[PDB]
Amino acid sequence: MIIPVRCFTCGKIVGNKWEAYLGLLQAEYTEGDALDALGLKRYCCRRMLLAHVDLIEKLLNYAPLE
Amino acid sequence: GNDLYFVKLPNFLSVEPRPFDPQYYEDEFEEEGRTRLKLKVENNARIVKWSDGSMSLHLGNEVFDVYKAPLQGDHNHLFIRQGTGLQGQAVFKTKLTFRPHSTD
Amino acid sequence: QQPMIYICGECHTENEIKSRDPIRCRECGYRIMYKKRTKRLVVFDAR
Amino acid sequence: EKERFRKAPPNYAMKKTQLLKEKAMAEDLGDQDKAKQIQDQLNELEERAEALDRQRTKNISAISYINQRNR
Ligand SMILES: [Zn+2]
Ligand SMILES: [Zn+2]
Repeated sequence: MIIPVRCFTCGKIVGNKWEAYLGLLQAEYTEGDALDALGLKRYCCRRMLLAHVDLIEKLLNYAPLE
Repeated sequence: GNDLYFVKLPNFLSVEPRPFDPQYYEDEFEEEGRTRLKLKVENNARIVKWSDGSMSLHLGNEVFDVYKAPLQGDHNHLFIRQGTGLQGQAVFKTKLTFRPHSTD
Repeated sequence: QQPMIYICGECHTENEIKSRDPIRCRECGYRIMYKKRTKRLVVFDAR
Repeated sequence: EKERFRKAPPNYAMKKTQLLKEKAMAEDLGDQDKAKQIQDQLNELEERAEALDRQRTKNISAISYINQRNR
């Protein structure tokens, strides 16, 4: 549903980097340079933001009220 | 002057073959009736050419994007055959080959 | 003196349903409705 | 009696109201009812679209931008 707080393999906090990653991709960044800028060096941590699919945006379309 | 301006509209966009004149128009037509009055009110035409190359139809506030399909299966020599000479004095203006299909 | 409050569906308005009552929303008409969260102690030893 | 003074479009009855208004316009052979239903449906659709865009104005607009940019 939502970006994991930590990389499964490493333990590095990647929960505060999904929105920043989306912003850097809002810029004309190539998909790898965004990860490089976010300080993600290991490929295990890079896969966290590469492969993540944000479904919580789709689940929030089902408003309980309003 | 002599350029292909052929367009093929569907049944629900049939434009009048003559200019709109108050002496040739009459009120005969009325969700069921909403598509009936649209035949003789919205249907004079200005085919806009855009920069991407495609065209569109402008018959009011709504714009229908059209594609000038160059179909080489009906190479009919379109001509203005009005009855003044011996029999349908066709004027050779342009041969119809490209059919533009408009749609909503 | 608790009337067993429910939450409607399409409405999301708390309704008071006692026994022998038809399950409908107090407004706008709704045959689906859910239950409120418990008041019991919810404690997760996060792990 | 509650629905009398309480507006129909509040709050989750919008889509159901849209379907019901379309059915009411379709079920009537009179042009006046069809035109009134069309105007009401257009107004309701505009209001609902504005409300939905306002709710999605933040955090969902951004990812839609970056998705169109991605493709
Ligand atoms: Zn890692
Ligand atoms: Zn009810």
